[PDB]
Amino acid sequence: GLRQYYLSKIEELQLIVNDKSQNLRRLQAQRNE
Amino acid sequence: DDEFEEFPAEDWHVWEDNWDDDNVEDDFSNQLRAELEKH
Amino acid sequence: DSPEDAEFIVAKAIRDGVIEASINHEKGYVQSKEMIDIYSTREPQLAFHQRIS
Amino acid sequence: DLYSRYKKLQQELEFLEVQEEYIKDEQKNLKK
Amino acid sequence: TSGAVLQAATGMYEQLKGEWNRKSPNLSKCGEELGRLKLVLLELNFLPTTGTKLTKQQLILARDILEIGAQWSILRKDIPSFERYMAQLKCYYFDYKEQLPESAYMHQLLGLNLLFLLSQNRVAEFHTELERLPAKDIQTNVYIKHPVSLEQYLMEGSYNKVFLAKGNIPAESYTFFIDILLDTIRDEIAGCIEKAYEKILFTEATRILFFNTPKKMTDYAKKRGWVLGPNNYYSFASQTTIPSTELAKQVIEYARQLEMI
Amino acid sequence: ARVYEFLDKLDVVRSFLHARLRTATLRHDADGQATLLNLLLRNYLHYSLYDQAEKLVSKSVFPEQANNNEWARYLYYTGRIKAIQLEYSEARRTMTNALRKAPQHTA
Amino acid sequence: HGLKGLNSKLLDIRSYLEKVATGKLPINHQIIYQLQDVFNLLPDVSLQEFVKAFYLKTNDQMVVV
Amino acid sequence: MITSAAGIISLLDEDEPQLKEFALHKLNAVVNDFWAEISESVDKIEVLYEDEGFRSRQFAALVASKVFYHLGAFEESLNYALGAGDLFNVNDNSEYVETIIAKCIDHYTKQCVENADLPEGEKKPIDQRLEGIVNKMFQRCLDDHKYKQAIGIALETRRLDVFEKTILESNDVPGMLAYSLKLCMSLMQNK
Repeated sequence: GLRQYYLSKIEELQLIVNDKSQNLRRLQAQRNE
Repeated sequence: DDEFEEFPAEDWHVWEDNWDDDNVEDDFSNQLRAELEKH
Repeated sequence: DSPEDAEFIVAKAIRDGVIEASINHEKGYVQSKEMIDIYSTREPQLAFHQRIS
Repeated sequence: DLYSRYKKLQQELEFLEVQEEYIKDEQKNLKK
Repeated sequence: TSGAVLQAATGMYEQLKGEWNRKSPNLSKCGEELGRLKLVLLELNFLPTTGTKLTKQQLILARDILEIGAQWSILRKDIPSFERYMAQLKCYYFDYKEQLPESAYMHQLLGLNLLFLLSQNRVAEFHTELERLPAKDIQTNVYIKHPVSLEQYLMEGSYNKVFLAKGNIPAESYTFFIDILLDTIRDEIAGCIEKAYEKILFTEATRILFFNTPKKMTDYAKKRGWVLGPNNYYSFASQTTIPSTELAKQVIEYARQLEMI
Repeated sequence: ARVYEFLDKLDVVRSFLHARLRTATLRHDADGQATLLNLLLRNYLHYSLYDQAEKLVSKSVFPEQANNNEWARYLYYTGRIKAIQLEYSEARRTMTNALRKAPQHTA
Repeated sequence: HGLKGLNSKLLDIRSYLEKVATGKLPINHQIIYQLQDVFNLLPDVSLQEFVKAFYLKTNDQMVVV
Repeated sequence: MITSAAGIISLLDEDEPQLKEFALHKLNAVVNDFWAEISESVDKIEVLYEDEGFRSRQFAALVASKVFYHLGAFEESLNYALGAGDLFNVNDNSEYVETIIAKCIDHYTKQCVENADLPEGEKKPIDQRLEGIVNKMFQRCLDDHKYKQAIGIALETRRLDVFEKTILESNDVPGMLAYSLKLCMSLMQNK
């Protein structure tokens, strides 16, 4: 059960980091330009 | 992309598109002729 | 159907705000308002506000 | 390994808080 | 145990069914018998939860007793009890398509439910349930035509035909849910009169409001409040301010949406 | 769901489809959540359970990151529900959006 | 900033009026003349004609916007 | 199949506790598909639960917790899952119970970290049944040899005693101690 708990929150955080990474790459492109 | 097959399909003028030419009515010639005749 | 139904329909429309008129039952007719100039009101502002937004 | 994904939690916080507002104020001052 | 409870429920049913069908002045004896018999019907699986495959006297017992309970709520003028019974009857009628032969009373009782919804003025739920009725049932069956037609007349403002529904009444049981609707419609008509009719008299306002007694007219005028017709005319003719704050808020919104570029 | 549509029995899938929608809502997969909600709404419409679909729409949140076709289907179903529930402005906006988001070469 | 400045000027006048009414300052007739001239100059924005003009020009500007 | 929970919800209020129990059992049966109707009609099952005279408090709490779970609140759902006492099964390995315990341990960890940060006088008196469920799950992790995960939850929750117990009853004390020290140095921020 706790393995599923971890993997669930871990996947949540993977999604968060992924979308935040797209956002940050856009912001970095703007800043670099 | 998707063909939207969920729903069935039924077998099957550059001027301003107005909803006034649609009126069902006899030609103005016929209307005027009737009005004059009953006049 | 019978004119009484048209009476009540027109009165209900005026109540709902579909029409701004007033019914003279004594003579049995309906007299409409003067159609206050809309451009001198806020309606153009609301339409242009939707479009601008 | 899964508490290493907790390391990934703190990594997510690092991306989110540290760098986003960083780029925001960076581009503001770059406009200036 | 199952057979014993089923047989006891069947006996209680047949007893109540005969009592209600034959004897006219059936009263709280029915209420207490219904209480006991619902307690019994807690067994027999009551409403199947699917997968039961009972093919059992559930039909007779539950459907008939819940129907008679709905009519009992009508006769007692008990809105919550009627609502409970009719929710159960909706569940039985609409859920268990096939395995059931349908009840001739179904359309009548559904129309009665539509009348109830109209009386309580829940038009959205009225239309939602009305959509459940099949097309031809909505279009032809009198029991489903009268409720829908009554809503049509109410929306149009055809209060004359709404009142004539009081004489129409395809089933006499519809009177209870129709009287309250007539009173609410009297209020709605009075509101129409308030907004329209720069001036109105009394002798004809009586027919307009569908009243039959000047004492009722005077009582109703005292309700809300009128001028009583000093010249026999109810003269209820009591019919700038730039929204600067709201407009400034809108313009500031324009500026902010332009400047967050 | 299409197979069961042709079977003519969608109430049988109702339970499994709805539970798997619950699973896809707990696990954040927008595509699965959106498609499952669309199929559930289609089933509810087919059986004329507009009130059930009304509660489902009210208490379920569609994923904004769904493809144009799932958006079109969901908007159409929501618009029909609103039209029956007598919310005509919502019906108009959702349905116009559905038409605009539907593919213009087929469907 | 202009609203803030107007508020500051009004607060100064209000404080002076407080002082005069209580008695610290003698009546200054020129100042009172000026004050009542201002208060009379204050316009009315509910005349049913200024409102129509305001709406007409507001729409004439919103069309351009 | 069943097309509406309106009848069962109506049964939920009949003045007969027998009828209420039957309707509530059927609600537990059909919630997985009709949580939206019970979602609309939660208030009556609520008051039914708060009514202590009715002798189905735990089962009513379970049903309401299932409903709130399906809504996604995960706070009232957790509250009523705990209010169910011992009726809810932790070994029935369903998604509902797994997510309920996940939210339970998340709430417990949050409250525990806040409590540890606060002074030593008064915290937010912790729900002993919450502590019991989290300890049950600790025991499950100890039985199924996931000592890494046990230590992770222990550090997350600030359960020093549980962390010590799991490392002591581990099958490799040096390895578990190395793991503990490495992670503690790498991540522990609170002095």
